[PDB]
Amino acid sequence: PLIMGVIRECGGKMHLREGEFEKAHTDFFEAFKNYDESGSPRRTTCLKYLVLANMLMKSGINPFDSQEAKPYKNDPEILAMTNLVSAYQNNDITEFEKILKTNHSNIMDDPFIREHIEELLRNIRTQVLIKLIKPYTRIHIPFISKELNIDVADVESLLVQCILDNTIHGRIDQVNQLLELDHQKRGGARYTALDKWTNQLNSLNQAVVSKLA
Amino acid sequence: SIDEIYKYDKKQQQEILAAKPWTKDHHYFKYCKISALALLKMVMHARSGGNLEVMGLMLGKVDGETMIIMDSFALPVENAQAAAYEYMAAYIENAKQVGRLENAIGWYHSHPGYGCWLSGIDVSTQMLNQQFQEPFVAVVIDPTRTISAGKVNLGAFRTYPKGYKPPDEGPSEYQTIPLNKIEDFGVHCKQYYALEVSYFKSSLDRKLLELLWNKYWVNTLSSSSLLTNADYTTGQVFDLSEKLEQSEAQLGRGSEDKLAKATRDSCKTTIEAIHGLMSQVIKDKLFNQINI
Ligand SMILES: CC(C)n1nc(C(F)F)cc1C(=O)Nc1ccc([C@H]2[C@@H](O)CCCc3cncn32)c(-c2ccccc2)c1
Ligand SMILES: [Zn+2]
Repeated sequence: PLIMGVIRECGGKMHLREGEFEKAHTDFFEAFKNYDESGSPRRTTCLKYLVLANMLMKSGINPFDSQEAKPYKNDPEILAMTNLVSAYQNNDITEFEKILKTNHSNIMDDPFIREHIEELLRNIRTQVLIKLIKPYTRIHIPFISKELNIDVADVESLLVQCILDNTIHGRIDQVNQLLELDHQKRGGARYTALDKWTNQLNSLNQAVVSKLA
Repeated sequence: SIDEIYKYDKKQQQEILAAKPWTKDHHYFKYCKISALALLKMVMHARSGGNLEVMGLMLGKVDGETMIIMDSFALPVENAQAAAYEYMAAYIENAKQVGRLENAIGWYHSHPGYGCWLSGIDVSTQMLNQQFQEPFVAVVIDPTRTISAGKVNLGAFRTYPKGYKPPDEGPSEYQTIPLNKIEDFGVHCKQYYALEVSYFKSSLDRKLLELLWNKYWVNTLSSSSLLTNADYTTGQVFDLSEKLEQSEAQLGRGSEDKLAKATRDSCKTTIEAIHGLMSQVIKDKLFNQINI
């Protein structure tokens, strides 16, 4: 029982490079339950890939609460993955970075972890920034750089991407390097109604006057 | 003996119900009398409903050609049958042992922002209710126009039976119905007739209201109606602009004379706005211009 598991894992990787994370996650789970009755050394790698998929699509939400997940998660053979999941749930950039830095020769060596660690880091940074800008009205960009632990240029790039994607409702003041959040709104529907009324009145009086001769 | 209307005799009600005169004539009930408490209960329930529709029942009795409404209660409706009738029966059973002896006489529901009339569904519901349980009446309240016009907008209707064609005789006061409800108002307008509505109150209620006015004038003097209804005016202006567009389209070619109807709606909205402004002008003259 190894050929079908290997081909399932290969198909899972091919789907992972092609999006559609739901079916990729299902294929990863199928490969996991196939590897449960197969060679031990592949089980830790399959768990790593399953966790990678789970944190990649951030919607499955499958922690170690599963009855089959506990005997492998509690195994000290693989432990950095539990710390990474805990950091992802807690949304702590500092803990994520300290886990990444301390756990060398087990995370850097695997390339598939590296090809998505940037995406995971960007996801948690974006979530933290969105939570950060919640109460403020005008906020300095060096402040966000200090909080997220990145230089000012990367903070500006992240803000530009977020504003373009209609995620952050605000605008960047570049000359003095701040961010103004559009929290001040009023009842502008009355003026739109008045404008529509004015246009209709204009056309109507034109027609009424043109009726004569 | 103004309180004599509150005395309820079951024998007379049984005699009237067993000797039903409304089964022969069709334009029989032409007067509706509502207690002050019932009217206030309906108004508060409709206002608490918000911008949505709320419906309840109406307990009362009959007196000759008069439908008398004494109390009300609010159905849950989060439902036609099932839940609504369960609530009705349970509430009537609960209220029969505390002093409320009257049974249902009608149902009420709100029409927020589009007048007081019966739609097709309301006409079908009233036909169904009058088929089985009689007498009956449908009270429709506009909780939003009440604030805007400073007048209680309420209407008690009763539906003609299927297959009956009354010969004209419709006064039909003008109602500013929105554009999307004009067609529904046209097909079903001759299937029902309105009852003239009057209100009554007891002696203790009159004394209490007179004593209450000694301290309730403060709220009248500090109303500021120009801010409580600012989205209603915007919706009215939008509907009026659409009606103006339709009247202009009618003018370009060649209801009847839609320009007159659009003008009437514009006049109503503008007069409401000017009333709201002149109230604030009076307040400013009274309170702010005493500059010492
Ligand atoms: C007396 C009541 C309980 N009743 N008895 C029988 C009969 F089958 F016995 C039948 C009925 C009965 O529910 N009628 C009814 C019909 C339509 C609506 C709503 C419906 O269109 C959707 C909203 C738009 C609307 C504008 N005007 C009535 N509506 C309501 C209703 C009114 C207020 C709140 C909730 C519902 C009741
Ligand atoms: Zn209705």
